[PDB]
Amino acid sequence: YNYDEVLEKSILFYEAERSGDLPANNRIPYRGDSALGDQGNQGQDLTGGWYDAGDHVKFGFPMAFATTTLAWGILEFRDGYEAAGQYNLALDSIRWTLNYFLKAHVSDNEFYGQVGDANTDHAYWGRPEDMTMERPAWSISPSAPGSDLAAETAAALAAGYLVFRDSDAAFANNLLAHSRTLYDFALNNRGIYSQSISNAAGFYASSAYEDELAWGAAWLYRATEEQEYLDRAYEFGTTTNTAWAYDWNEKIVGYQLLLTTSAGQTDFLPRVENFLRNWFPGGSVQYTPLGLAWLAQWGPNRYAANAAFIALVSAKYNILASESEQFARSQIHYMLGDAGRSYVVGFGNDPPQQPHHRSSSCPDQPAECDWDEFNQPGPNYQILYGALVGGPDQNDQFEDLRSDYIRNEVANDYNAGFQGAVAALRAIQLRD
Ligand SMILES: [Ca+2]
Ligand SMILES: [Mg+2]
Ligand code: NA
Repeated sequence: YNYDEVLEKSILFYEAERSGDLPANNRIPYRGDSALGDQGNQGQDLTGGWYDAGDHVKFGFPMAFATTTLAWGILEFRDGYEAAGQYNLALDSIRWTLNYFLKAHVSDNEFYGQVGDANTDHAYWGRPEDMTMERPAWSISPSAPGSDLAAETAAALAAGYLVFRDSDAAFANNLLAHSRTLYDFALNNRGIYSQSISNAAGFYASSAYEDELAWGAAWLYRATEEQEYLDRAYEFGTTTNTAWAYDWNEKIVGYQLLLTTSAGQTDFLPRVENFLRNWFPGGSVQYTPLGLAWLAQWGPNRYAANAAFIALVSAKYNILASESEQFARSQIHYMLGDAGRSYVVGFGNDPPQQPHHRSSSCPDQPAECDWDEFNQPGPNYQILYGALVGGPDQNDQFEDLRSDYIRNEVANDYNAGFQGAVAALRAIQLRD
């Protein structure tokens, strides 16, 4: 497989998800300015960010986690991005959301975590450029805590500091300053963000915030090397529990691996190895007949690509390296087409033609776009290059229907581990 092309197109997927005032060098011809009125309750500019999935909600929690995971991959697999000619583009990709998080952090202890009412937004089918419904904005604050959202955003900002400090120190230092402030806010104003922003509970409900507190502390320790953050990571982290998955809700194996590798903390390595072995063949995750590690019906490709990412970071630091690389490659290659068709839109053999995605479902301007474009039986008019779809059922079956909001879903977090894993595989081609 051409990993250079996969990385190029994955980054184009994120570019097709951009909200706001698009740059002059916009590479997605069917996308234009949209949601230029997104703003806080005192008129604070909230334009930008990524639309989460095939909708037009800006969901802060997965948006931040996708950014942390993308930044981690850029840090560890820079050589793969560079060999692919995609490193500057990858930095530009996450600069978009990092700038959004800076806007959303309107004061020390207030952070906007959602723009768009998901119920109103999902009732609409059409271009984001054509939206006319009200787009409410909700924040977390001392009266409305969200330790999970605040600490995940602090993690993304600290990871972003590390990514950018060697090319744009003014930007990087601003990210780190806000990381510190948001993490203090997360620690000192405790609660679940999707209880405080109740519109989020139907879509990205957080089950617990302690793992985010450990994760944000681990990233801030990598960024600052200040002992107080390593202490926070041990305080809220576990050495005794193994993660079920790595995803936008569960940070456990993420911070365990980060602390093992970047911080040299041996106490967490047994749980990293438990996670890896659970996902490897012979472990505790069922494999489809054709070889996809299949955790659940909701975004199996996302779960498997996330585990592949964790495995490839592990391999880089000589943690079960040979088995990790072989497992990770098997999962990414399933998604690139090993089972007979690609699960990456616009890539490879017989890629999915009907991603559950509004803007790519619309014909070129000035044609009409409404629920007719949801229902129509043919391919989406625009090719959503790079999007990893949710994936097949447990028997490798996939109908490629836009109405299949489970299997044909696309999302920011679906591509986040995937993209870093592809960059890791490209880097291994350099090593070998
Ligand atoms: Ca959590
Ligand atoms: Mg077109
Ligand atoms: Na403009």
